[PDB]
Amino acid sequence: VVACFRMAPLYNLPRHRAVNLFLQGYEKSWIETEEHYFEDKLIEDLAKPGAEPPEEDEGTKRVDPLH
Amino acid sequence: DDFVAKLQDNQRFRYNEVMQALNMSAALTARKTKEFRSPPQEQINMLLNFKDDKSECPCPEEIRDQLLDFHEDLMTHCGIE
Repeated sequence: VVACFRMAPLYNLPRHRAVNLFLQGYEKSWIETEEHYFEDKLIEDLAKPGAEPPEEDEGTKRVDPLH
Repeated sequence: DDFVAKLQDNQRFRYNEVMQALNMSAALTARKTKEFRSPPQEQINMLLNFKDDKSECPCPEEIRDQLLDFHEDLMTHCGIE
């Protein structure tokens, strides 16, 4: 355990190395774990036809963005 | 920059008073210094693990709240509230 004690904790390390370690740890622990639900809203918005009668196509409706 | 600066200072302070307390407690101080024995990546992982409410991290309250506020600001900037 003596070698483990001798191994430098974060306070001994220079500031830039600690900053990089914090960046990686923050990424892993927070940014990846942060999850939100938007798929249903996005799919519905893409599926909704946009002003087909106002659009002067004079034919079959244009394929929706999801299509 | 500033967050890790204060985190390193508080780790220094905790290391110091644990170093004082090992004399009173020999069995507990080993479990406490497992934190310092672990590699720096693992140390910063558990220091940042104060997300959610498992409350096993040694990070103090003001330091935790600072990162929570900055994360909220970053989420607002990203547009996900």
